[PDB]
Amino acid sequence: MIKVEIKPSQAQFTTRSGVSRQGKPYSLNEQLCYVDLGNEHPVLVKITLDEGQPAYAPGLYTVHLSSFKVGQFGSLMIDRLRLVPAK
Amino acid sequence: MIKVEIKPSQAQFTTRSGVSRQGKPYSLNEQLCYVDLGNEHPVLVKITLDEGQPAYAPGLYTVHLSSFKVGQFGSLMIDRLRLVPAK
Repeated sequence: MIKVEIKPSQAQFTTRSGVSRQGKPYSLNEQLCYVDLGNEHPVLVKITLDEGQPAYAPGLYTVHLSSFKVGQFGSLMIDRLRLVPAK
Repeated sequence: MIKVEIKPSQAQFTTRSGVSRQGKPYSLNEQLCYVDLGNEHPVLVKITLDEGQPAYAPGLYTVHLSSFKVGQFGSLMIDRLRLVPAK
């Protein structure tokens, strides 16, 4: 399980000039999180916040492969890891 | 959990000219697997086989973030998903 802890100062997203894929500049809500990812310590990594979605509240987390996909290279590849609280 | 089923015809790796990262051609053992990844159906994806490691035997599987890492872009990123049997 790709655990992670959204610090208390990382419970709110912010609107920053985002870019889908070099097509157009989108102002989406971005957030942060701390994924140990097996690194023993928490790693403050960024995260996307759906429009209207509540920033990853303060709590434990576990990435979600719902964002992972199979590329034509025959190898899984995250397209936008969907973070979720750890149960 | 990134589930997956290593078909019965995908329980053995093969030695194919591999390339670490554009540095040198390595002949490692590669294998295959079927990760539904939430796609309802199984997706035959490729996989690497450590030298001396037994190809992903025939059984259920779940990728492993032990291969995932945090890039300097502030976003998790698989470096070489370590597949494992699903328990």
